[PDB]
Amino acid sequence: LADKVIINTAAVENPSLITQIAQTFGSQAVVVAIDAKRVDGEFMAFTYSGKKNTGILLRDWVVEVEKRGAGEILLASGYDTEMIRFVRPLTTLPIIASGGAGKMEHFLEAFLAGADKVSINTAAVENPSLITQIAQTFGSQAVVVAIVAKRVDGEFMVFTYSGKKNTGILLRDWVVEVEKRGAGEILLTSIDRGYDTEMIRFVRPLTTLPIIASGGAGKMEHFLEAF
Repeated sequence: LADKVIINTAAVENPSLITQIAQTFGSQAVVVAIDAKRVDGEFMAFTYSGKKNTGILLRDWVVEVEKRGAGEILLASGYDTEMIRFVRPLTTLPIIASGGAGKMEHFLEAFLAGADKVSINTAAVENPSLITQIAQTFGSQAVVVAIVAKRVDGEFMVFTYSGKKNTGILLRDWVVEVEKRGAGEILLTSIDRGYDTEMIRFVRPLTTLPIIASGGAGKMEHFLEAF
């Protein structure tokens, strides 16, 4: 099923959650998403979609999650290259820079700063060639494509712009498409009411790429339906 899961808030309110997944499915199955923003000169970790200050330094949290056994880090703030440069020597784990960029000149800055992968979505659908550009420039493994899907008229449809726009593109075709383009991994998110396991079971046979399940589970109970 899913090869990896991402987590954020649930990891902050219980760091032992990271250890539990990692001891159960391997460290490589744990992706910790970290939202950060400068507060009083230093980078602080933020939870709940960046609305609540954790009171934890980005420096401390990055180090904490690795010792907890995290596999890689999804970092977010044309890229906050200063923050990426800050995080880079603090950990040896793979760093995925959360996108928003839609040009190669911005992608180059992320990898230059220290990122191992980038995560694209909306930019990928309107410009599928971007995937091939990053994959030929930095390798297939450096390209992570985030897909936000939802049930529409009995078919899984792809949604963009933070899940607000219906692209009219089928999830089946887009998954097949992105791997043709040269994507390395897929980050799957459902806008449908935990874990949409039906969607994951749908996407799974359609690709041999690693699938990263986006959730909101707070317990080991729900994190297992993903795998």
